[PDB]
Amino acid sequence: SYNSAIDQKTPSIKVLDNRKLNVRTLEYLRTQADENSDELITFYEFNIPGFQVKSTDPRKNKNQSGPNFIRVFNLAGQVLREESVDAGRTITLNDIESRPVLIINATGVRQNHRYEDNTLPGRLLAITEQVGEKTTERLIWAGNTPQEKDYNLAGQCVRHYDTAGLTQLNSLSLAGVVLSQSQQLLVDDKNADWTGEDQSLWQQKLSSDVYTTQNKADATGALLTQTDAKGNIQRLAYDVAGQLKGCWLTLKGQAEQVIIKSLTYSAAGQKLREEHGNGVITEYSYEPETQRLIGIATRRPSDAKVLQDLRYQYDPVGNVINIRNDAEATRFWRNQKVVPENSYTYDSLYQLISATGREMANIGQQNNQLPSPALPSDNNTYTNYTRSYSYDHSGNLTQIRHSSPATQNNYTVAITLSNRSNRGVLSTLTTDPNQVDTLFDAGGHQTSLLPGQTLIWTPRGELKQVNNGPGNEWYRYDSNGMRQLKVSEQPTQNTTQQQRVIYLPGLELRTTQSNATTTEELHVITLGEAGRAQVRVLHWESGKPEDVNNNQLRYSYDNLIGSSQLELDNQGQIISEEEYYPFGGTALWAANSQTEASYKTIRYSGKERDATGLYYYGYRYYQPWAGRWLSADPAGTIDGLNLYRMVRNNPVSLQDENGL
Amino acid sequence: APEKGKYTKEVNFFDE
Repeated sequence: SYNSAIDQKTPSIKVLDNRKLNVRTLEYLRTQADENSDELITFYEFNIPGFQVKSTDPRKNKNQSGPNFIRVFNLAGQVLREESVDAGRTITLNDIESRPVLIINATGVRQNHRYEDNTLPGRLLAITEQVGEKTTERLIWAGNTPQEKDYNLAGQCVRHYDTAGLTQLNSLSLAGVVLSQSQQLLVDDKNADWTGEDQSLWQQKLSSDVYTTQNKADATGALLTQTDAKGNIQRLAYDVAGQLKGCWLTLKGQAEQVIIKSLTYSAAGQKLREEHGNGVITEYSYEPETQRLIGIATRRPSDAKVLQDLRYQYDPVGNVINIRNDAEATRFWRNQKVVPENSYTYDSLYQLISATGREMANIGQQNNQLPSPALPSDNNTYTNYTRSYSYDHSGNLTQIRHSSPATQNNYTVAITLSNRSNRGVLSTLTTDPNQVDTLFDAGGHQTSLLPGQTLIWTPRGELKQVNNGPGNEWYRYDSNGMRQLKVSEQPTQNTTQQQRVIYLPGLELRTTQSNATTTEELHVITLGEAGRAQVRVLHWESGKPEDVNNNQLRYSYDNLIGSSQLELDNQGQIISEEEYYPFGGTALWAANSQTEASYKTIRYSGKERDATGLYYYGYRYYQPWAGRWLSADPAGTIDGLNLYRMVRNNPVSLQDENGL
Repeated sequence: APEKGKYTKEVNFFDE
């Protein structure tokens, strides 16, 4: 059911100058089959030494506004100034050895990097983020003492003080795999300011809890087993091809159970058949010719029940155009047992123009919140919807026209963009195209999420706080920019109501506390990669609910891009079921209990959905009601000049690893 | 960066 009249006589032309530099790229856009294709010309200007000085997307060339980027290079070809129209201006200075010395980002924050002196090998020592002067990072290197060589610590960064605390490294294997590390966190009333020489006045800024984790690895450096920070041990086994074939978990004080008892693979190393300690068998089918995933068949071999069977169809180029489920509808939807077919169509640039699927009945309009679960008692159904998307010539999603018949909830939602930038907010915030760039930082990070919500950002462009009305939610990040803390402070009932999550290797320490006491303490043991059928274990140390049982195993079952759609217990019964709108909004949401729905945190593309609605994708935050990122691309023009675009506006076939 | 479905990559249980 693919129509090739969309793609006739629409090639991609890269026009060259007399130096064979790509000075124009040419695209032809046909949205529907009968009409003519539209030539889009992206312009790249080069100076006389041959570096790309300015680049211009085809929408701002029609506006007669300036270029997207204005770069200034040195004589070697490295960028000294980059005046991006979405990410602001970046002034970068490197030394002789091409190490960064001075970085000024668009918010005016000067970053320093001081190194070792000329008698030492010149490794990194400290980083200073001057705004008024903070030594925000501090690296402690090791020597070649025979105590250091016993643990292979020679020439490593043993203590690494960063924006979230301390990351101490204890032992290395003979390959170079870290076998033991520990980490403390900065306290809530303190920021990273690691000034001075003595480290005894840096431990009074850190927490008392030192979270150490341990590993064991084979001679090939693959991780065999891993002890968490509490003592829960995961243990993996490998087959003769070096792939992974098994998994065992032993909680602290308990025996060793089985999480994955078999995992076979195809010839190309893709997953082929996997049986869990649940007992449920999933089986992946592939194309012979192209080795594309054409089937995910989740079968429970105790009732001969197929829980889901997703058969994918594709374009010739590899765009998902048809997903049908040959399973029956679950126990949450009474009186119906046929799952509708999801059909997708695309433009000539392979961006999603239309999408059908199923959604709940009492969902209403899509927003930042997720709807209430469909319990097995309230006998509710699902209905059919179809969404149609519209784009401008910069690739920004400008309009989602959700038209759902048989319920009369037909709504459109517009994204109001700038004329000079790709910065565009929802139409609830501003209807004027000229007051959109007042809602962003100078670096292009959005500063207001909703009409009553404001966002605060770090000096290095990371989300520091989502201010709601009465209750904020703030985060902390390490030197790589990965989130190590999430503290949700609800307003005053008689005191603050604080929920704290600590992100550790293979462990989430979700805890809830009032004024003086902890009212809930939850240790989520994770097994595997999120989006790769992850298994979670919810262990309650304090404040367990009445109806749930302790050490509850939640086996996640994922679709093509990793959206967690089915959760099963250790016996194989369904805990919670979810479907998604194509750009990530929760369309269908059924659960066994309301309190068993509160602990599903990883939802779409294997990414954790916060209480603010934003998905945390690594280096950036994503907002699914708009299909935009919350900030500009931190890496730059990796994927085109649109720094705010989603996955080439192709969110069914593609998915973004880690945001950047 | 926008990559394809998760099935293409090798398994990874522990990294940074």
